Formats: sequence, C-alpha cells, structure tokens
Amino acid sequence: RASPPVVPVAVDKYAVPVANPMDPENPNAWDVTLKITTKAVTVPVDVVMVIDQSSSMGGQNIARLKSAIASGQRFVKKMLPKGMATEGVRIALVSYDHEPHRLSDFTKDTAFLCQKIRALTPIWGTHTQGGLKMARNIMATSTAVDKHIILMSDGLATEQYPVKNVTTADFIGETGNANDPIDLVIQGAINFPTNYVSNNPSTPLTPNYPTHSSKVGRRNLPESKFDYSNLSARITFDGVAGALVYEPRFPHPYYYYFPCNAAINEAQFAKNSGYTIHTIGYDLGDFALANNSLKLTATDENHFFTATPANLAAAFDNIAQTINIGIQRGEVTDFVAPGFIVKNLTQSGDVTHLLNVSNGTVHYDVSTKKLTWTTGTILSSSEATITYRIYADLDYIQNNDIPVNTTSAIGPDLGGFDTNTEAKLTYTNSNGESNQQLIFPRPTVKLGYGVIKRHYVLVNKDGQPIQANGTVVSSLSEAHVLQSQDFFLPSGGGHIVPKWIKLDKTTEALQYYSVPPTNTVITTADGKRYRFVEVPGSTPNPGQIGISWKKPAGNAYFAYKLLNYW
Ligand SMILES: [Ca+2]
Ligand SMILES: [Mg+2]
Repeated sequence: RASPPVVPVAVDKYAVPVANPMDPENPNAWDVTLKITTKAVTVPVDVVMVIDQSSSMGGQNIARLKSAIASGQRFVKKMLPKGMATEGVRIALVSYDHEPHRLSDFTKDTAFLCQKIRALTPIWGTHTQGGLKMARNIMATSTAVDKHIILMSDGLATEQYPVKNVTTADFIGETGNANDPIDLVIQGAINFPTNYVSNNPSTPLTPNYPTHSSKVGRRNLPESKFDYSNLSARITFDGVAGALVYEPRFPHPYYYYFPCNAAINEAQFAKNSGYTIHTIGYDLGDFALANNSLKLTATDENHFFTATPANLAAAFDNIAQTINIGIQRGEVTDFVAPGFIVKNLTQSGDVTHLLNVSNGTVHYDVSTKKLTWTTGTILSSSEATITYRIYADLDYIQNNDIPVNTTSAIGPDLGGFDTNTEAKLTYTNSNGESNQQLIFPRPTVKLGYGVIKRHYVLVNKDGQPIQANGTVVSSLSEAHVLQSQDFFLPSGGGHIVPKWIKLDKTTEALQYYSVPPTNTVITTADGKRYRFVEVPGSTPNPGQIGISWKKPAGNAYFAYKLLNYW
C-alpha cells in the first residue's frame, strides 16, 4: 500500500588519459566513462508476534508451549539477524491466556524479546480475540510499508469479548460444509458436550446443550459490535467459558458464543487495515476445528502451517523485502565538446558495438556529436557504464578560441578544455516516477602533444605569394605548394616519432622551436628549380614556431621563387 523508499541513484563521469601504452594513432587520447550507480532499499516492516500461553499449551501438552518458546526465539533471531542494527525490521510481542499481555512494544532488542518469550507460562483461558486485538492496537502506531501479525496457538479459542446489544442475528447455524469451524464445533459439541460447552461441574446450574439446529457466534460481525472497553473482559456462563459459551437469554434451538469465530472476526479487522496474518498451529494431532480456525484467521490457507520441526525451521526466512530495480528506464544524453572527436564514430546510428557498453544501447548523431544511451532497467546495488575514446582535433583547436572550463574540479587537468558540453541522465526511478534528472560531472583536459607542420610554397620575384600561374594571393597559406608538407620534430626526450612534440601543460605560453626547412632548393617534376627566400610573412631559416596545449598545431611557411636559367 504505502510506497517503499526510492532506490538511490548517482552518476559519475571521468576522462582517463590513455597511457602505458599511449594511443599510437594520436597520443592526445582519453577514455571517457559515464557511470550510473544504484544503491539499495530495505522495505520497512513491522511484526507483532502473538503467543498463546493458555493452559491447553501446558500440563500434559507442555511440549506445545515448549515448542512455541523455542520457535518464537528462533523467529526473532531470524528476523533480527543483526540485532539492534537490523535495518528495516521491528518486532513487538504479545502473549495471552484469559487476557492479553503486552510483553514488548516495537523493538530490535533480540535479547529482551527472547527473555520475554522464555518467561511464558501456562494460564487458564484462550482469549485469541484479545491477543489479536492487542496486536491491532500495537500495529496502529506503525508507519511501516509491510505489517505482519504472527499468531502462535494450538487453535482452540475459549474466551472472547462481549457482543454489544446482542441479538439472535449475531449467530449462525451449520453451513453444510462439514469442514467449516461452525459445523465442526457443532458436531464436536454434539459428540463431546462436556468438552465443548461452558459448564462449571461444581455448581448445579447446567447449560442447554447444542444440536444440529443450534446457532453459534458469527465470524463477520462489524467491529462496532464488540465491547473493547476492558481488554480483559470475558463472556461467561455459570462463571466459566469454553469452546462454546451458552447464551441463556436466547431460546431453543440454543445459541452459543464461539470464540474461534470471534478470533477469525478480529483478524478480519486486521486484514481490513492491510495487515498480513500468519498462523502457526501447535496442536500436531490434526484437530480440524483448531487447524481450520487458524487457517481462516490467517491471510489465506497458505499463511497457516502446523508447527512441525520442518515447517518451523523454514519459516520467516526473508521477512524484509529489498527493492530489486533501481532504474526502470534511463536515457543519458552526452554532447561531446568542440575540439574532440570520438574514435571510430563516422556515421549516425547505432554505435553500441563500437563502444564498451555494459547495459542497453547507444545512438550517435554525427552532426550534433550527441551520444544517446538508452540504459534499460538497471537493478539495485549495481553499476552501468559506457566508455568511449576521444581524440583531440589539433587543427580545430588551433583554429578556434575554445573556452576553458574554470569551474569543474574533477580533472584530469584543472582549467582544461571540456570533453563534454553537457551530459545528463533522465530516468524513471524505482517507484515509477519519470523525468528524474541528474547532471554528470564535467571532465577537463589539456593536450599533451602538439605538431609543427612545414609548408613549401611559391612566391614571385617581388616576394608575393602566388598561384602556379602567377596570380597574387593574400597569404602564403594560399600560395602554390611546391613540395609535400612535412612535420618537424625537435631534439630532446619526450617527443614521439614521427610528429608529436611533448607540450608543457603547466603553461599557456607558447613553447618556441627553431624550425628549418628540410631543403633550401626544390626541383619539381617538370625540371623547374626553386630557391629558398625570406619574404614578408614567411618563415626564415630557421624560424621560431610556437605551440601550446591551447594552440597545438604550428605552421611554418617556407617561401621559394623560381630560379631562371634564361
Ligand atoms: Ca454447573
Ligand atoms: Mg488454550
């Protein structure tokens, strides 16, 4: 009925630099993981144990109470396995004879509960309704999701509360089902009248005894029909009670209170409040009235069992539920940031098998650089992850003044470029509430390696950049290319052949290198020869070229003009 607590969810994201070994295609590489973690929920559950300590559980039958005492302690310890540190579970304790006794309010104190169970002692009278009423009183203060009453009895109730403004309509005759407690108690009292029907053998007063036409107390009276003002109140005839209590104010064919039915009636009020009722029958001789009364008192017949060693050992193994699902539905949107590309993602569509994906499926849109991860259901106490490799696009970073992230603190490089513009989980939580949202952390990175490209271009006589046909252009980057571009690698350690110049990540100041052309004379395929010149805008021999983690792609433009041999 009440909703359990929601399973906690948390998200994390981080970029791990690719190292030992570095990525061979591009050392500016990071493995980015997005991670969803679910925790756990124990559903709160309150239990009231109700134990029959009536005289029928003692004397000749003392193995009954002894078994209730042994099994009740076992149940307490099974449901409170960590004692006062047990999450979610509390147990209260009621005993009863001719009146109920509140032995413990709700507690996790297993030693206290077991001590009270060990002190049970047989006392005349079996006021099962009263035990159940006290359990209902105790359970009324519970705010648990699950609420259980466990009744441990030999099943023959012999006392009950008075019925207000009692009339003949508060009683009922044989149902025609020989196994109904009504029919059983009537037949039983016909066969064994002095075992069933309230009578003090010491006094001359005697009840009228029942026949097949007699009427016994109903089990479906409204709660307003019982007088609960005194929780030790009884119905008696001739100063005593019994499995049937004669009501002398009503005539032939004779009317009898039926405590087993009153207890079923009282349990119905508990069921109407949403409580689960378990009954355990300690009369192992198969007395149908007792067992069948306890079956009807329980939530259903499967919540009754006889107190055999095997049934007792197996009972109440997991009274506390744990929530199985942490996320019912989830969608992670992850926009990769400018300057970074995802390894091997060339077209839109399903990229699940191009990434490492623990759960669900991943879609990629090339134009927006957006990963959409459909998680599916994620269980509690679990983690779901996707991991993909990104590379830095050096020429894009060179050509664009990308902002740095000065707010995130997770690294790996504080103050670096974002790997993600935004990543968000939208999900349906463990109770089915949709549109829950969590924002992932923002990794930041600085490039570790740059490049220096050397270009070999044509100028005219007057030092102007030109196309091959002589038309002047605005910049050397537009001029005719005479020789394939190549890369420059300085001396010193830390650089990676063929082109990767190790960068100083601790500064934004350009690191300058002395870059020479590979050659100062170029002879083309057509036999024309070109000689190196230093002109406005062009790189001298050698020339200072600077790179940094923010501007990692330097470009030298070496100018050449035609050598004319006539
Ligand atoms: Ca008598
Ligand atoms: Mg008894």
